[PDB]
Amino acid sequence: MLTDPIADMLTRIRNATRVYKESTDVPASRFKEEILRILAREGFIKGYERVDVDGKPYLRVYLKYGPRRQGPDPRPEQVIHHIRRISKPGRRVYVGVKEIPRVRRGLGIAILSTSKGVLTDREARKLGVGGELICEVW
Amino acid sequence: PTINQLVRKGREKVRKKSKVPALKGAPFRRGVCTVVRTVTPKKPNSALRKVAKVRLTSGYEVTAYIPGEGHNLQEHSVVLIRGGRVKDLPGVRYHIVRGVYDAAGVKDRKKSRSKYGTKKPK
RNA sequence: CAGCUAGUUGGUGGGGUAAUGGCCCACCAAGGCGACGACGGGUAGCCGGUCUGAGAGGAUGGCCGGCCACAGGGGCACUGAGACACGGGCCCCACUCCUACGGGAGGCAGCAGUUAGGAAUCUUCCGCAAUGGGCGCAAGCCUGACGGAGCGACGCCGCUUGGAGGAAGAAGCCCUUCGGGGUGUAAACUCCUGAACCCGGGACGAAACCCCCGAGGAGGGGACUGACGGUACCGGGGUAAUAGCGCCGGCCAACUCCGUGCCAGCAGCCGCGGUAAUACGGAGGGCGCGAGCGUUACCCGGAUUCACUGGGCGUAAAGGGCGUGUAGGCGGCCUGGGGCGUCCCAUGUGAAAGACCACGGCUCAACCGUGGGGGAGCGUGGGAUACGCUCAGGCUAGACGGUGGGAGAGGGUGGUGGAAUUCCCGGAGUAGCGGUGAAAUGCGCAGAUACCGGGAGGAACGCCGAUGGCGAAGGCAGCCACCUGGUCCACCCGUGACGCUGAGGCGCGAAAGCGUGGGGAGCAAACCGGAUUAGAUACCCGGGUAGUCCACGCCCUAAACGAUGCGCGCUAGGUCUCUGGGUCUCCUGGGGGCCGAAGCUAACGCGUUAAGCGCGCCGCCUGGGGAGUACGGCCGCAAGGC
RNA sequence: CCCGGGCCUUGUACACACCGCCCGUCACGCCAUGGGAGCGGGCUCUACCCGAAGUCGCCGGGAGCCUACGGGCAGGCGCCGAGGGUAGGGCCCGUGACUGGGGCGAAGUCGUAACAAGGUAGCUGUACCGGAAGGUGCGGCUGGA
RNA sequence: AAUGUAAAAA
RNA sequence: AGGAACUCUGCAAGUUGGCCCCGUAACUUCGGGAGAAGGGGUGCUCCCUGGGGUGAUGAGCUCCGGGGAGCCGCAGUGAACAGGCUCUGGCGACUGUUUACCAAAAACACAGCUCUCUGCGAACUCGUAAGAGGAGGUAUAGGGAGCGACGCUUGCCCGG
Ligand SMILES: [Mg+2]
Ligand SMILES: [Mg+2]
Ligand SMILES: [Mg+2]
Ligand SMILES: [Mg+2]
Ligand SMILES: [Mg+2]
Ligand SMILES: [Mg+2]
Ligand SMILES: [Mg+2]
Ligand SMILES: [Mg+2]
Ligand SMILES: [Mg+2]
Ligand SMILES: [Mg+2]
Ligand SMILES: [Mg+2]
Ligand SMILES: [Mg+2]
Ligand SMILES: [Mg+2]
Ligand SMILES: [Mg+2]
Ligand SMILES: [Mg+2]
Ligand SMILES: [Mg+2]
Ligand SMILES: [Mg+2]
Ligand SMILES: [Mg+2]
Ligand SMILES: [Mg+2]
Ligand SMILES: [Mg+2]
Ligand SMILES: [Mg+2]
Ligand SMILES: [Mg+2]
Ligand SMILES: [Mg+2]
Ligand SMILES: [Mg+2]
Ligand SMILES: [Mg+2]
Ligand SMILES: [Mg+2]
Ligand SMILES: [Mg+2]
Ligand SMILES: [Mg+2]
Ligand SMILES: [Mg+2]
Ligand SMILES: [Mg+2]
Ligand SMILES: [Mg+2]
Ligand SMILES: [Mg+2]
Ligand SMILES: [Mg+2]
Ligand SMILES: [Mg+2]
Ligand SMILES: [Mg+2]
Ligand SMILES: [Mg+2]
Ligand SMILES: [Mg+2]
Ligand SMILES: [Mg+2]
Ligand SMILES: [Mg+2]
Ligand SMILES: [Mg+2]
Ligand SMILES: [Mg+2]
Ligand SMILES: [Mg+2]
Ligand SMILES: [Mg+2]
Ligand SMILES: [Mg+2]
Ligand SMILES: [Mg+2]
Ligand SMILES: [Mg+2]
Ligand SMILES: [Mg+2]
Ligand SMILES: [Mg+2]
Ligand SMILES: [Mg+2]
Ligand SMILES: [Mg+2]
Ligand SMILES: [Mg+2]
Ligand SMILES: [Mg+2]
Ligand SMILES: [Mg+2]
Ligand SMILES: [Mg+2]
Ligand SMILES: [Mg+2]
Ligand SMILES: [Mg+2]
Ligand SMILES: [Mg+2]
Ligand SMILES: [Mg+2]
Ligand SMILES: [Mg+2]
Ligand SMILES: [Mg+2]
Ligand SMILES: [Mg+2]
Ligand SMILES: [Mg+2]
Ligand SMILES: [Mg+2]
Ligand SMILES: [Mg+2]
Ligand SMILES: [Mg+2]
Ligand SMILES: [Mg+2]
Ligand SMILES: [Mg+2]
Ligand SMILES: [Mg+2]
Ligand SMILES: [Mg+2]
Ligand SMILES: [Mg+2]
Ligand SMILES: [Mg+2]
Ligand SMILES: [Mg+2]
Ligand SMILES: [Mg+2]
Ligand SMILES: [Mg+2]
Ligand SMILES: [Mg+2]
Ligand SMILES: [Mg+2]
Ligand SMILES: [Mg+2]
Ligand SMILES: [Mg+2]
Ligand SMILES: [Mg+2]
Ligand SMILES: [Mg+2]
Ligand SMILES: [Mg+2]
Ligand SMILES: [Mg+2]
Ligand SMILES: [Mg+2]
Ligand SMILES: [Mg+2]
Ligand SMILES: [Mg+2]
Ligand SMILES: [Mg+2]
Ligand SMILES: [Mg+2]
Ligand SMILES: [Mg+2]
Ligand SMILES: [Mg+2]
Ligand SMILES: [Mg+2]
Ligand SMILES: [Mg+2]
Ligand SMILES: [Mg+2]
Ligand SMILES: [Mg+2]
Ligand SMILES: [Mg+2]
Ligand SMILES: [Mg+2]
Ligand SMILES: [Mg+2]
Ligand SMILES: [Mg+2]
Ligand SMILES: [Mg+2]
Ligand SMILES: [Mg+2]
Ligand SMILES: [Mg+2]
Ligand SMILES: [Mg+2]
Ligand SMILES: [Mg+2]
Ligand SMILES: [Mg+2]
Ligand SMILES: [Mg+2]
Ligand SMILES: [Mg+2]
Ligand SMILES: [Mg+2]
Ligand SMILES: [Mg+2]
Ligand SMILES: [Mg+2]
Ligand SMILES: [Mg+2]
Ligand SMILES: [Mg+2]
Ligand SMILES: [Mg+2]
Ligand SMILES: [Mg+2]
Ligand SMILES: [Mg+2]
Ligand SMILES: [Mg+2]
Ligand SMILES: [Mg+2]
Ligand SMILES: [Mg+2]
Ligand SMILES: [Mg+2]
Ligand SMILES: [Mg+2]
Ligand SMILES: [Mg+2]
Ligand SMILES: [Mg+2]
Ligand SMILES: [Mg+2]
Ligand SMILES: [Mg+2]
Ligand SMILES: [Mg+2]
Ligand SMILES: [Mg+2]
Ligand SMILES: [Mg+2]
Ligand SMILES: [Mg+2]
Ligand SMILES: [Mg+2]
Ligand SMILES: [Mg+2]
Ligand SMILES: [Mg+2]
Ligand SMILES: [Mg+2]
Ligand SMILES: [Mg+2]
Ligand SMILES: [Mg+2]
Ligand SMILES: [Mg+2]
Ligand SMILES: [Mg+2]
Ligand SMILES: [Mg+2]
Ligand SMILES: [Mg+2]
Ligand SMILES: [Mg+2]
Ligand SMILES: [Mg+2]
Ligand SMILES: [Mg+2]
Ligand SMILES: [Mg+2]
Ligand SMILES: [Mg+2]
Ligand SMILES: [Mg+2]
Ligand SMILES: [Mg+2]
Ligand SMILES: [Mg+2]
Ligand SMILES: [Mg+2]
Ligand SMILES: [Mg+2]
Ligand SMILES: [Mg+2]
Ligand SMILES: [Mg+2]
Ligand SMILES: [Mg+2]
Ligand SMILES: [Mg+2]
Ligand SMILES: [Mg+2]
Ligand SMILES: [Mg+2]
Ligand SMILES: [Mg+2]
Ligand SMILES: [Mg+2]
Ligand SMILES: [Mg+2]
Ligand SMILES: [Mg+2]
Ligand SMILES: [Mg+2]
Ligand SMILES: [Mg+2]
Ligand SMILES: [Mg+2]
Ligand SMILES: [Mg+2]
Ligand SMILES: [Mg+2]
Ligand SMILES: [Mg+2]
Ligand SMILES: [Mg+2]
Ligand SMILES: [Mg+2]
Ligand SMILES: [Mg+2]
Ligand SMILES: [Mg+2]
Ligand SMILES: [Mg+2]
Ligand SMILES: [Mg+2]
Ligand SMILES: [Mg+2]
Ligand SMILES: [Mg+2]
Ligand SMILES: [Mg+2]
Ligand SMILES: [Mg+2]
Ligand SMILES: [Mg+2]
Ligand SMILES: [Mg+2]
Ligand SMILES: [Mg+2]
Ligand SMILES: [Mg+2]
Ligand SMILES: [Mg+2]
Ligand SMILES: [Mg+2]
Ligand SMILES: [Mg+2]
Ligand SMILES: [Mg+2]
Ligand SMILES: [Mg+2]
Ligand SMILES: [Mg+2]
Ligand SMILES: [Mg+2]
Ligand SMILES: [Mg+2]
Ligand SMILES: [Mg+2]
Ligand SMILES: [Mg+2]
Ligand SMILES: [Mg+2]
Ligand SMILES: [Mg+2]
Ligand SMILES: [Mg+2]
Ligand SMILES: [Mg+2]
Ligand SMILES: [Mg+2]
Ligand SMILES: [Mg+2]
Ligand SMILES: [Mg+2]
Ligand SMILES: [Mg+2]
Ligand SMILES: [Mg+2]
Ligand SMILES: [Mg+2]
Ligand SMILES: [Mg+2]
Ligand SMILES: [Mg+2]
Ligand SMILES: [Mg+2]
Ligand SMILES: [Mg+2]
Ligand SMILES: [Mg+2]
Ligand SMILES: [Mg+2]
Ligand SMILES: [Mg+2]
Ligand SMILES: [Mg+2]
Ligand SMILES: [Mg+2]
Ligand SMILES: [Mg+2]
Ligand SMILES: [Mg+2]
Ligand SMILES: [Mg+2]
Ligand SMILES: [Mg+2]
Ligand SMILES: [Mg+2]
Ligand SMILES: [Mg+2]
Ligand SMILES: [Mg+2]
Ligand SMILES: [Mg+2]
Ligand SMILES: [Mg+2]
Ligand SMILES: [Mg+2]
Ligand SMILES: [Mg+2]
Ligand SMILES: [Mg+2]
Ligand SMILES: [Mg+2]
Ligand SMILES: [Mg+2]
Ligand SMILES: [Mg+2]
Ligand SMILES: [Mg+2]
Ligand SMILES: [Mg+2]
Ligand SMILES: [Mg+2]
Ligand SMILES: [Mg+2]
Ligand SMILES: [Mg+2]
Ligand SMILES: [Mg+2]
Ligand SMILES: [Mg+2]
Ligand SMILES: [Mg+2]
Ligand SMILES: [Mg+2]
Ligand SMILES: [Mg+2]
Ligand SMILES: [Mg+2]
Ligand SMILES: [Mg+2]
Ligand SMILES: [Mg+2]
Ligand SMILES: [Mg+2]
Ligand SMILES: [Mg+2]
Ligand SMILES: [Mg+2]
Ligand SMILES: [Mg+2]
Ligand SMILES: [Mg+2]
Ligand SMILES: [Mg+2]
Ligand SMILES: [Mg+2]
Ligand SMILES: [Mg+2]
Ligand SMILES: [Mg+2]
Ligand SMILES: [Mg+2]
Ligand SMILES: [Mg+2]
Ligand SMILES: [Mg+2]
Ligand SMILES: [Mg+2]
Ligand SMILES: [Mg+2]
Ligand SMILES: [Mg+2]
Ligand SMILES: [Mg+2]
Ligand SMILES: [Mg+2]
Ligand SMILES: [Mg+2]
Ligand SMILES: [Mg+2]
Ligand SMILES: [Mg+2]
Ligand SMILES: [Mg+2]
Ligand SMILES: [Mg+2]
Ligand SMILES: [Mg+2]
Ligand SMILES: [Mg+2]
Ligand SMILES: [Mg+2]
Ligand SMILES: [Mg+2]
Ligand SMILES: [Mg+2]
Ligand SMILES: [Mg+2]
Ligand SMILES: [Mg+2]
Ligand SMILES: [Mg+2]
Ligand SMILES: [Mg+2]
Ligand SMILES: [Mg+2]
Ligand SMILES: [Mg+2]
Ligand SMILES: [Mg+2]
Ligand SMILES: [Mg+2]
Ligand SMILES: [Mg+2]
Ligand SMILES: [Mg+2]
Ligand SMILES: [Mg+2]
Ligand SMILES: [Mg+2]
Ligand SMILES: [Mg+2]
Ligand SMILES: [Mg+2]
Ligand SMILES: [Mg+2]
Ligand SMILES: [Mg+2]
Ligand SMILES: [Mg+2]
Ligand SMILES: [Mg+2]
Ligand SMILES: [Mg+2]
Ligand SMILES: [Mg+2]
Ligand SMILES: [Mg+2]
Ligand SMILES: [Mg+2]
Ligand SMILES: [Mg+2]
Ligand SMILES: [Mg+2]
Ligand SMILES: [Mg+2]
Ligand SMILES: [Mg+2]
Ligand SMILES: [Mg+2]
Ligand SMILES: [Mg+2]
Ligand SMILES: [Mg+2]
Ligand SMILES: [Mg+2]
Ligand SMILES: [Mg+2]
Ligand SMILES: [Mg+2]
Ligand SMILES: [Mg+2]
Ligand SMILES: [Mg+2]
Ligand SMILES: [Mg+2]
Ligand SMILES: [Mg+2]
Ligand SMILES: [Mg+2]
Ligand SMILES: [Mg+2]
């Protein structure tokens, strides 16, 4: 039945990055888009694009990574080190603009839904709106 | 647990409990000596301690330690109770207070007289 | 504490009230409340705030301010704008006092003072001068509200016990390798300064009410009054003028000596003392703080040790024995209306005091004045609509269904087959058999054992058989037929989000055990005998009843174990095996195993059958013992279970 | 095979280390606690009998007083009523001859169940049984080989 | 093929 | 007046007594315990009102009743009939049975448990016998014995 399509997507990306895939797909959905769109615009992913598995709308999400490392375990540093859903289905989180979180002292982002649209933490303050704190990413 | 489980059942409060029924949780309680006696210590030590069973204002009847060397307590000494157990002695949750009522101070103590009710030597 | 309720819930009319109302009454109707915790018990005045805390939180309501409640205990009404009235009234109770016995007086939880209780908590002061209140036209009267002084290191704050010089360093005291080291610039001494004390001056807090002019108003003008107090403060004079407490093993800053000897003692935790203690006690010295320093008590901290922030549950404490499922919780993809949640703006409110900032007042400071800012929260209005919700519309990826197939110790019922054990009948046969570590008990000339034939009966199903299969768990194995549950695969045909989880509930639930009736071969608690041993209520041997088997009913526990709740999505592969589909050394699905990517883990270890990465929902944990005990409640025939 | 020793491996609840550890009964003492003929106390509920003050309703008549006579006050009764009394239940606390087990205690008596095949693998539900640990039966688990 | 108390680790 | 002080003993007697209403403990085999206990009502008059039977649907007659206001006495089931209650032991489960005429009980009996005999021309009983009962029954039946509802249980000894 799949509980939270969002947490899923976020997770799909986390599970994929760790193994360094080039792109994991995800079941398509308008609201899901924005998350990517922003997530990409800020520089967390090379990009995304609609696709189709055996007659099912999905989304390719081309992952970004750091350069190779020297020494034991040439594991390439991540571009997404951290990603986590805040407002869950079993606990909706809502914040006023006068109280929106600063992810990793500004290094990080905090995407969130709002009456004006899905916006970054900063863009939230920009247009001065609060909303459902979706998740943060750094 | 889930959040929902919290929204139901919820978090049980610690609720601690006392170590001294000096009653009214007062700072001290008066009483009369019922019996002045000397008792053997516990598991790892030994040395007959100076103790007395006191009847409380609070209708009780507790055993209490007489600190310091030598004392003057007898089967009718009124005295002040202080509370503080003793690792060495089985069930003894109170100290007597030297230097109040019929309980003298430690004779001739020069160091730390405050804890042994002893006046300042000239 | 799991059910509660007769004015109980509602109505009609009526009383009463400032007024609504079962507030109270007559009749009527049968209703109202409860796991979103009723009813019951225990506790408690509530808030502004105070305390701690990084905060979220926790704890708390002293003094000040706000509201409520009470005035020895209880009931009542009277007067009135208002009371059910602390210093008014009536009655009953208890207590006090007066009495000529008939009767009568009283209520400090107002300010003081007393007493009792207690660890403990103040002067029977002064003043209406200010401020405020009541009456008065006014003068003025009353004002234990209030302004003040008095007592207590109870708290916070300022200050004093002196400042500079002053020996290769007095004496004393402690230590010592007997040279010396320490207290130590410390002292003495020298000069300086001058708390206390003394003399002179001496407030602010106080202008108004009042009276004159102006009208008695606006406006101007005049005068009276200070409890604190001859105090604050200013001026002059002026003496070197209280230091204490805790600690010095580790946490923890501070080390030596004597005494002592599991004694005397210490103790917050760990521990310390049993002749040589930096841990007892004294000394010398040192660390810490200083008009204080310690102790006890309680609150928040540490304690992310109830975890929202911010924890867990394979083995550490913790997954419910297993399923079905009620309530609740949670809910895939597209579009539309509403705008509840949610976000924004505007305004109202959020008293004062307090907290923080700034600046000013008292020599500083505490304390105080003024001004500033924000504040959660709720009320009204306006607006945004992404996520949540909600109505409406569409879809097929979830789930279910059709059709066709498959493996299977899944369940029930009837029947059935062979092997062995045992007993019995028959024969043939004789001197032992059996059993053990060894042996005895035991059986056997009344003919056992060993062998052949015959019969009765009960239980369990060898090989196949497995590292195997099925089931939700418990569990399920000869064969056969019937009745029936689950699951898997192919086709992509139907439904159209119908889903997931699940407190309570209900059903299943090894073995042992219980009831009634049956059955009884083998086995076997208990029970008896043998042997072993110090003993042997045991291990070994001979015997042997319930039970084990069936029906029906009850019990409901477990190492009910993968010691791992279920559902879904995601995250390298290698190999073995069970089952299905496909022209097939291959692939694709469902199951059971091993080794391993990444990753997780305290380690052992786990690893697409996760203990990895995520979300939903339930269950559980919160030091060891006491204890799965006790009390209560429920269930049970009982044992006993929850 | 007895004794001492070396290397590898395995089990452990041992670690001044098997001259280790360790269990239950009994005996002694201390402590808290449950039961127990009962005893005593507090709070509460129900039903009833008595019932002050007082408001409210009726009367105010064979009588009193005021009366502008229409009425009013006193007085009479009634309903409610503090509280008392009676009887019967509920909760909670204290106490009780004796009795159950539990905790603790430098040393006691008995044996040695467990920890190594602990010298019968252990552990477990349950049932019987025995001075005590235990044993045995049925099944179940490896936390055994 | 039973058992060995009770004071030793800067 | 006292209220069991009587006395082996509250023996005898007194108390209580019907009906309606309220109310009612432990324990329990869930039926009980219960009439537990404790209390209230009880007469006559006047008024309004419900249901039933007869009949006709009403009247009369009759049956049961509900409410309001008042009267009298020491007293209203006014006389007669008419439970004293409670707690706690023993025995026996229980209703029953018995010593006609000194014993009604803890004695017998009882449903129920166990042992044992008996295969039918049964065993057993009466009879010398024929015969009869058993039974026109057939082991879930019949005779004998002990124990005696129900619950828990019923150990060891086979020398005589
Ligand atoms: Mg790459
Ligand atoms: Mg950019
Ligand atoms: Mg000792
Ligand atoms: Mg002495
Ligand atoms: Mg003496
Ligand atoms: Mg002296
Ligand atoms: Mg000391
Ligand atoms: Mg009623
Ligand atoms: Mg009305
Ligand atoms: Mg009024
Ligand atoms: Mg009412
Ligand atoms: Mg009304
Ligand atoms: Mg009424
Ligand atoms: Mg309540
Ligand atoms: Mg409070
Ligand atoms: Mg506030
Ligand atoms: Mg608060
Ligand atoms: Mg607050
Ligand atoms: Mg703070
Ligand atoms: Mg707070
Ligand atoms: Mg806290
Ligand atoms: Mg207050
Ligand atoms: Mg207080
Ligand atoms: Mg006060
Ligand atoms: Mg005050
Ligand atoms: Mg006060
Ligand atoms: Mg106040
Ligand atoms: Mg209000
Ligand atoms: Mg009162
Ligand atoms: Mg009063
Ligand atoms: Mg008083
Ligand atoms: Mg009064
Ligand atoms: Mg009042
Ligand atoms: Mg008054
Ligand atoms: Mg009054
Ligand atoms: Mg007064
Ligand atoms: Mg007087
Ligand atoms: Mg007289
Ligand atoms: Mg007086
Ligand atoms: Mg008074
Ligand atoms: Mg008073
Ligand atoms: Mg006073
Ligand atoms: Mg006083
Ligand atoms: Mg006093
Ligand atoms: Mg004062
Ligand atoms: Mg004044
Ligand atoms: Mg005056
Ligand atoms: Mg004052
Ligand atoms: Mg004084
Ligand atoms: Mg002091
Ligand atoms: Mg004081
Ligand atoms: Mg100097
Ligand atoms: Mg020197
Ligand atoms: Mg010297
Ligand atoms: Mg000089
Ligand atoms: Mg001078
Ligand atoms: Mg002076
Ligand atoms: Mg002046
Ligand atoms: Mg002036
Ligand atoms: Mg002045
Ligand atoms: Mg002046
Ligand atoms: Mg004047
Ligand atoms: Mg003029
Ligand atoms: Mg004039
Ligand atoms: Mg003027
Ligand atoms: Mg003027
Ligand atoms: Mg003027
Ligand atoms: Mg003066
Ligand atoms: Mg002066
Ligand atoms: Mg003077
Ligand atoms: Mg003068
Ligand atoms: Mg002067
Ligand atoms: Mg002065
Ligand atoms: Mg001057
Ligand atoms: Mg001066
Ligand atoms: Mg001067
Ligand atoms: Mg001097
Ligand atoms: Mg000097
Ligand atoms: Mg200190
Ligand atoms: Mg410190
Ligand atoms: Mg140090
Ligand atoms: Mg000595
Ligand atoms: Mg000596
Ligand atoms: Mg020494
Ligand atoms: Mg020593
Ligand atoms: Mg110390
Ligand atoms: Mg010392
Ligand atoms: Mg010193
Ligand atoms: Mg100071
Ligand atoms: Mg704390
Ligand atoms: Mg705490
Ligand atoms: Mg906390
Ligand atoms: Mg934890
Ligand atoms: Mg889990
Ligand atoms: Mg625990
Ligand atoms: Mg389950
Ligand atoms: Mg379940
Ligand atoms: Mg379990
Ligand atoms: Mg269960
Ligand atoms: Mg389910
Ligand atoms: Mg549901
Ligand atoms: Mg949704
Ligand atoms: Mg929903
Ligand atoms: Mg929806
Ligand atoms: Mg919508
Ligand atoms: Mg709306
Ligand atoms: Mg706003
Ligand atoms: Mg506020
Ligand atoms: Mg506001
Ligand atoms: Mg404001
Ligand atoms: Mg404020
Ligand atoms: Mg604060
Ligand atoms: Mg300013
Ligand atoms: Mg200043
Ligand atoms: Mg000055
Ligand atoms: Mg201010
Ligand atoms: Mg302000
Ligand atoms: Mg605020
Ligand atoms: Mg605001
Ligand atoms: Mg709101
Ligand atoms: Mg919309
Ligand atoms: Mg529709
Ligand atoms: Mg739809
Ligand atoms: Mg499909
Ligand atoms: Mg089958
Ligand atoms: Mg079968
Ligand atoms: Mg079958
Ligand atoms: Mg059948
Ligand atoms: Mg055969
Ligand atoms: Mg023959
Ligand atoms: Mg033969
Ligand atoms: Mg033959
Ligand atoms: Mg044969
Ligand atoms: Mg033959
Ligand atoms: Mg199979
Ligand atoms: Mg399976
Ligand atoms: Mg067949
Ligand atoms: Mg089938
Ligand atoms: Mg078709
Ligand atoms: Mg369609
Ligand atoms: Mg839906
Ligand atoms: Mg069973
Ligand atoms: Mg069985
Ligand atoms: Mg039995
Ligand atoms: Mg049976
Ligand atoms: Mg029986
Ligand atoms: Mg029977
Ligand atoms: Mg049987
Ligand atoms: Mg047999
Ligand atoms: Mg046998
Ligand atoms: Mg035996
Ligand atoms: Mg034997
Ligand atoms: Mg012998
Ligand atoms: Mg023997
Ligand atoms: Mg045997
Ligand atoms: Mg059978
Ligand atoms: Mg059968
Ligand atoms: Mg049968
Ligand atoms: Mg579950
Ligand atoms: Mg399902
Ligand atoms: Mg195939
Ligand atoms: Mg193909
Ligand atoms: Mg092909
Ligand atoms: Mg195909
Ligand atoms: Mg081929
Ligand atoms: Mg191959
Ligand atoms: Mg392949
Ligand atoms: Mg295959
Ligand atoms: Mg597989
Ligand atoms: Mg496979
Ligand atoms: Mg593996
Ligand atoms: Mg690795
Ligand atoms: Mg998979
Ligand atoms: Mg997968
Ligand atoms: Mg795999
Ligand atoms: Mg999975
Ligand atoms: Mg794990
Ligand atoms: Mg784990
Ligand atoms: Mg605990
Ligand atoms: Mg504890
Ligand atoms: Mg505990
Ligand atoms: Mg436990
Ligand atoms: Mg425990
Ligand atoms: Mg149990
Ligand atoms: Mg129990
Ligand atoms: Mg209880
Ligand atoms: Mg109790
Ligand atoms: Mg119980
Ligand atoms: Mg029962
Ligand atoms: Mg039974
Ligand atoms: Mg259980
Ligand atoms: Mg050797
Ligand atoms: Mg070698
Ligand atoms: Mg070895
Ligand atoms: Mg082992
Ligand atoms: Mg080892
Ligand atoms: Mg150890
Ligand atoms: Mg040993
Ligand atoms: Mg040792
Ligand atoms: Mg004794
Ligand atoms: Mg007791
Ligand atoms: Mg007791
Ligand atoms: Mg009582
Ligand atoms: Mg009456
Ligand atoms: Mg009256
Ligand atoms: Mg009234
Ligand atoms: Mg009249
Ligand atoms: Mg008149
Ligand atoms: Mg006249
Ligand atoms: Mg008249
Ligand atoms: Mg009149
Ligand atoms: Mg009257
Ligand atoms: Mg009355
Ligand atoms: Mg009453
Ligand atoms: Mg009463
Ligand atoms: Mg009374
Ligand atoms: Mg009576
Ligand atoms: Mg009572
Ligand atoms: Mg009692
Ligand atoms: Mg006892
Ligand atoms: Mg026990
Ligand atoms: Mg014991
Ligand atoms: Mg005892
Ligand atoms: Mg024990
Ligand atoms: Mg002992
Ligand atoms: Mg001895
Ligand atoms: Mg012992
Ligand atoms: Mg011993
Ligand atoms: Mg052993
Ligand atoms: Mg042994
Ligand atoms: Mg073992
Ligand atoms: Mg066993
Ligand atoms: Mg014995
Ligand atoms: Mg076994
Ligand atoms: Mg099993
Ligand atoms: Mg094991
Ligand atoms: Mg082996
Ligand atoms: Mg021994
Ligand atoms: Mg010994
Ligand atoms: Mg030992
Ligand atoms: Mg009497
Ligand atoms: Mg006599
Ligand atoms: Mg007598
Ligand atoms: Mg009479
Ligand atoms: Mg009578
Ligand atoms: Mg009679
Ligand atoms: Mg009578
Ligand atoms: Mg009736
Ligand atoms: Mg009773
Ligand atoms: Mg009854
Ligand atoms: Mg009775
Ligand atoms: Mg009875
Ligand atoms: Mg009745
Ligand atoms: Mg009775
Ligand atoms: Mg009664
Ligand atoms: Mg009666
Ligand atoms: Mg009467
Ligand atoms: Mg009458
Ligand atoms: Mg009459
Ligand atoms: Mg009438
Ligand atoms: Mg009629
Ligand atoms: Mg007729
Ligand atoms: Mg007719
Ligand atoms: Mg008709
Ligand atoms: Mg008619
Ligand atoms: Mg008629
Ligand atoms: Mg009467
Ligand atoms: Mg009467
Ligand atoms: Mg009569
Ligand atoms: Mg009567
Ligand atoms: Mg009668
Ligand atoms: Mg009668
Ligand atoms: Mg009676
Ligand atoms: Mg009786
Ligand atoms: Mg009888
Ligand atoms: Mg009997
Ligand atoms: Mg009869
Ligand atoms: Mg007869
Ligand atoms: Mg007779
Ligand atoms: Mg007769
Ligand atoms: Mg005769
Ligand atoms: Mg006769
Ligand atoms: Mg009789
Ligand atoms: Mg008889
Ligand atoms: Mg019979
Ligand atoms: Mg029987
Ligand atoms: Mg026979
Ligand atoms: Mg004869
Ligand atoms: Mg004959
Ligand atoms: Mg015949
Ligand atoms: Mg016949
Ligand atoms: Mg018979
Ligand atoms: Mg038994
Ligand atoms: Mg017998
Ligand atoms: Mg015996
Ligand atoms: Mg015999
Ligand atoms: Mg014989
Ligand atoms: Mg014989």
